[PDB]
Amino acid sequence: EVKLVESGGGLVQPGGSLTLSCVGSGYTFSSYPICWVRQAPGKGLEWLSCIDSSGSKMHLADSVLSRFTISKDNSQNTAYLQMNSLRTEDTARYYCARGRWCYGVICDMDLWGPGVEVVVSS
Amino acid sequence: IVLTQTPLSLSVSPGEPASISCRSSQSLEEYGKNWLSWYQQKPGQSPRLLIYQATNRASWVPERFSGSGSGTDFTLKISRVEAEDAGVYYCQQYKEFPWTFGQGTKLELK
Amino acid sequence: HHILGACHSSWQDAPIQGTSQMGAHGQLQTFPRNGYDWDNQTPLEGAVYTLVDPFGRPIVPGTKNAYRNLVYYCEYPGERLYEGQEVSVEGTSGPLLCNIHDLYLDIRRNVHYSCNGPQTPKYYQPPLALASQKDLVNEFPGLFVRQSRFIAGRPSRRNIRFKPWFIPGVINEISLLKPTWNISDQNPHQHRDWHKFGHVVNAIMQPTHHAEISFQDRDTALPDACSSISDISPVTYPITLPII
Amino acid sequence: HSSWQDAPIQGTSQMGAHGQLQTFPRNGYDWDNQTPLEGAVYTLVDPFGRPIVPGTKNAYRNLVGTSGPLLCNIHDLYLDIRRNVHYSCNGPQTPKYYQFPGLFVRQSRFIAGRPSRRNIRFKPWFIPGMQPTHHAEISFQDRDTALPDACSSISDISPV
Amino acid sequence: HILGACHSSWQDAPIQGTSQMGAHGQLQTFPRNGYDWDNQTPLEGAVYTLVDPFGRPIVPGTKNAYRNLVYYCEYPGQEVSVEGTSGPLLCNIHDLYLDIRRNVHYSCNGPQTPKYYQPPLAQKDLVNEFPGLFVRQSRFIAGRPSRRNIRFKPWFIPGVINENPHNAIMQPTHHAEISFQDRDTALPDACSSISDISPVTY
Repeated sequence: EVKLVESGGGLVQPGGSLTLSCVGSGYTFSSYPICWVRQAPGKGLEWLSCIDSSGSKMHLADSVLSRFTISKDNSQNTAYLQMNSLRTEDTARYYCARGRWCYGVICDMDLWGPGVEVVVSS
Repeated sequence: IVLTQTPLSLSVSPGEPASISCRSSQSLEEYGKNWLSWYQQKPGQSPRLLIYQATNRASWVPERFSGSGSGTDFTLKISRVEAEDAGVYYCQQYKEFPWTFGQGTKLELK
Repeated sequence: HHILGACHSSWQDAPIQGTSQMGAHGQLQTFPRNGYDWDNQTPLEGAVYTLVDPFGRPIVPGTKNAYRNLVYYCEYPGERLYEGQEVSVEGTSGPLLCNIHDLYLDIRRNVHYSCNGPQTPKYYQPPLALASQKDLVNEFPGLFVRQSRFIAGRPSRRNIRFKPWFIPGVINEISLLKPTWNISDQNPHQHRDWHKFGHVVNAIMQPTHHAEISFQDRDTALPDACSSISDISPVTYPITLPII
Repeated sequence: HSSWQDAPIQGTSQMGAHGQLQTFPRNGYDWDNQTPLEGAVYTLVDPFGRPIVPGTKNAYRNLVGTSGPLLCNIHDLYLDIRRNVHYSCNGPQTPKYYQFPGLFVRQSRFIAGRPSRRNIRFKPWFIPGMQPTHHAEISFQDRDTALPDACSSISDISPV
Repeated sequence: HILGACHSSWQDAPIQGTSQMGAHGQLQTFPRNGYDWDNQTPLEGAVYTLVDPFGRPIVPGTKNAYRNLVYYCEYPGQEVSVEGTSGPLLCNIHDLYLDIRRNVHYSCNGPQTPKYYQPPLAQKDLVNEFPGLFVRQSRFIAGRPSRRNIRFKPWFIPGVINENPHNAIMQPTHHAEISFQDRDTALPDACSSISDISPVTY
């Protein structure tokens, strides 16, 4: 069985810094993307924060445009979601999904991992 | 771009087909590249995938699925349901900048 | 002068899912059960299995008399007859644009080569215008396998590659400095290195016709793209190494 | 050099050299302009991919290497770097504007179903004055090496 | 005569916004987000990144992770192309019968091939430095129709080698267009064109 390995979350005071992990298995992670999927509890889904595949384009969403830095490592296949200036809004369960092209459209948001909880309060 | 998913609640008899309309407020282009996606909640687990673009079965689970539609009105069809088809269904597309997402609609078995 | 007769193959059974069966020179070929890789034992999750013919005409599994293994002799088979060499055909392509720098626009054409002779594998070889049987006939496998990697993590991939499926068969009779490891019975490339002076080492390409189109989705959003889709046949190259 | 020629006319069939029916077919019809077709789009193009609008006086005239490093795995019966070599010709045999069909009919088809495709076909309009395949197997999440739901395959300017 | 092993020293991975004076009067550059190749004209999403000639990405700002590859000049020892073939192929034929054909590529792996390590052979005239840091452009154009494009621009910066840049630059192209669902039929909306990592130099 192949499973997403997600941990590193917890209760962090606002304005703090935390680093997460999306770890996969069964594939060479030579040039491969990673991000998360937000879901506020009892609310519709949304997306948070990424850089490009090798790290070129740094584009974010509207409410999170200057608070999130995203890093990975092509060897150990361990992701990192490093946040700064934490606020009340972005407390959500984060899902590490798969996305690709089949000659140019979207064919997957394939399997969503276990989900680590980041519950924050002042 | 905001997606319009309707209706929110679906009463689905077991075996009968179900039709759900996700209509976009903006043009999703033409006969080549009308894009959309459909994801599905299973409560207590991770949400999963059942239909792509309201035409064909997304997962490799059996032939019991269907779909049609194009342009601005998209029809989510299923030929014959199962017990595991309950949850809330998310019509989704990200084919434009900076980001959009849809609402979601619920399936109820009878 | 001698004339060789026609040749053919043995009509055989399509493989059954989960069967591992043995061909010559010790290479085992398996038709895996779902949740396994090439070796059919190491952990994989999401591959289902069904074979494929060379020319896009697939084979229903469990079917008797479904394929003919193609035939090809040694290179320069007349020079191994005593104990018919195909040539390339030049061609021209359609029009195309260019751009020229200097320290301008000009028009040229592309060129590819083709071979269609006796050393090309075919179904029913025509007659061709002493050595033993197994030193002159082959069984190039006429059925390839095609793999699908569905593994969790990030992301799923569309890895289209090919690999043969070798079965022994009965071949119809015909009515009329050098390393020793090259000219031995246990070399599959015997028919390619019987006469080349020097050691032979192989080179393998899988050329991938890939493309990048328009819009994509999240993970790295924007272009989140890595995928590679290759041709329908491994392109194996020989390299002559000096031995002295 | 070649003389100027005006653009063709929709729904018009002519006779050229060697007894062939050169024509510009309509939408919903095949090359013969009698056999029905599904959803084809037909434009006229220069031999190099740039469009020419119809109804144009003197629309067109007629016509009369290495790569970089690539890694390749090595199997012996190791990592190594090799390059790819092509060929080209640019002499008198190469057609040119200045010192053949000077226009080409486009067949921008689409075939639906399971599997689908998309075929761009060239048919040489000729009024006197080996096919490459970026082949495909496209599907959302099925078994990737079985019968798919879609494909996408260019045919190039002219088959070799 | 017999030569020895050849390589060069390491480098620094540049940060975005750096343009160092390269050799022979070319200013290499690495433009920021939403800017053209001379960092003055805005654009929507033509944003640039670095990958290896194998395709391996480089995290920017790292110290001693890439060395520029090295090759030999023309006739310093020359090599002949290597033959090869693919498997059986079948297409249609016209005549005014199915037939099996095979296409033939080539290859070259001589001293002129750029490598990480130089095997010996049997100073500015013989050895050189290939640009081992290439800039990958993921150019996107929106609208009607919609294409994304990739063109490679070099970063020719020199190292140190131990004890006219050289033409028709061809970029071979690949195309693919997806079609889904066929009710509304205003206009087709897609094409593409994707170049190689290296220029096809005639």
